This record gives sequence, C-alpha cells and structure tokens, in this order.
Amino acid sequence: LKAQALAIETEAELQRVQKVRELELVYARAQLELEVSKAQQLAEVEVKKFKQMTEAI
Amino acid sequence: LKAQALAIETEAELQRVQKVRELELVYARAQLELEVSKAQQLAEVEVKKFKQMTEAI
Repeated sequence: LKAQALAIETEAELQRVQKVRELELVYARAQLELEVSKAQQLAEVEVKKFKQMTEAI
Repeated sequence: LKAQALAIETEAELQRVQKVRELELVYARAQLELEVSKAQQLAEVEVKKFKQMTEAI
C-alpha cells in the first residue's frame, strides 16, 4: 500500500517540477538575451567614444 | 516475509529514483546549453570590443 501512495506522490510532484523547469528555462533564455543585448550596445558606446577621442589626437 | 517487504520497497523506491534521475539529466543538459550559450555570446562581445579598440591604435 505504501508503494502505491509513494508512486502517486512521485508522479504528482514530478508533474509540478517538470512544468516549473520548462518555464524557468524559457525565462532564463529570455533574460540571457536581454543581458547580451545590453552588453552589445554598451560595448559599442564605449568603442565609439574611444575611437572618436583617439581620432582627435 | 522480510525479504518480500524489502523487494516491494526496493522496486517502489527505484521507480522513483529512476524518474527523478531521468528528469534531472534532461534539465541539467538544458541548463548546460544555456551556460555555454551565455559564455559564447559574452566572449564575442569582449573579443569585438578588444579588436576594435586595438585597431584604433
């Protein structure tokens, strides 16, 4: 009887953990894209600033 | 009688451990792909910044 109750709690908990993980990966991939997009634009700002101040000298 | 009860708890517990392990490997492989994807993109940002600042001098 304990093996039946454990099988029920196992599948019920793993259905939750699977859905939480699917959503956290979708969000972490979107948040990664935002962090990379930030780094690409701010790195370009500093390269432009550096090149134009260098061309003045 | 103890050998029967032990065999029942053994198969019941190993059915849980197997399903937990199958899902943890699927998730850890997906999380690895995300960490590598982060490292590849952020390393490209730093390589671009370094090369363009070097070409200015």
